Parts: sequence; structure tokens; C-alpha cells
Amino acid sequence: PQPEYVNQPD
Amino acid sequence: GSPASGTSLSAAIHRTQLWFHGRISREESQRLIGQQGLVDGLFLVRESQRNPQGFVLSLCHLQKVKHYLILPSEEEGRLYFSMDDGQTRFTDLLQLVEFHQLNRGILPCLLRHCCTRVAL
Repeated sequence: PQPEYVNQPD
Repeated sequence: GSPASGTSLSAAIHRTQLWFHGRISREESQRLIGQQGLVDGLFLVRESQRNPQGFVLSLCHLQKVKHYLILPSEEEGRLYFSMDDGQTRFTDLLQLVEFHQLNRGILPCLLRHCCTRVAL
């Protein structure tokens, strides 16, 4: 699945 | 029926593990928290026992759901955070005391937070 994180998605 | 005491307490909502989990990684938690479509702020503070550095703030917004963890505690700050409108790279629990009434939201449409379900 996507998106992963924040600061990005990693 | 069971007995109870009359004692009461004035403490905040985030005073127990009631909104805290650490084995519902970003790919799984977006499947369960993503069937919802509420204001930008329907969040949880969960992580994974899989990403080796995870402490995420996880928002449920009005078009998608996203997670906010990349870096652990540093020496040039505390728990690190860098979102384009949220460079919150210090201990989030100390900032939560200020954010309590008017939070920072997700990359934003609305900004105040509320508490969301862990299950589907």
C-alpha cells in the first residue's frame, strides 16, 4: 500500500 | 453489577493507552482508518514494532489518510518531524499541551484534532 509516511513518504 | 468509588479526576484524554498501539504499521493502519472521511483531524498516536524507528501521529482527513513518522530522538532536537507545513522535530507530548485547543492538522484544509477508531 501507499503512501507510507510524512517528513516524506519515507 | 459491581461496586465503585466516588473519586473523580480533571486530567486530559491522552492519560492512558486508549489511543496508543504499536503493531498497526502505516500500510495496515491506512486500510482500517481510511474507510472514514471526517475532518483533517481524526487521528491516533500509533506506531509499529516493524519500522525500527517508529513513533507516528496518524491523521484521518477529508480525502485521504497519512502517517507522520520518519526519525527517532536526535541530539539537534528530540523526536524528529519535518512535514511541509509542520516542522515539529521536538517531543510531541510537550507540544500537545499547547496544541490541545487548536492543533496543527495535516497538510491542511482544517486544523483541530479529534479521536478516531482503531478497528475497521
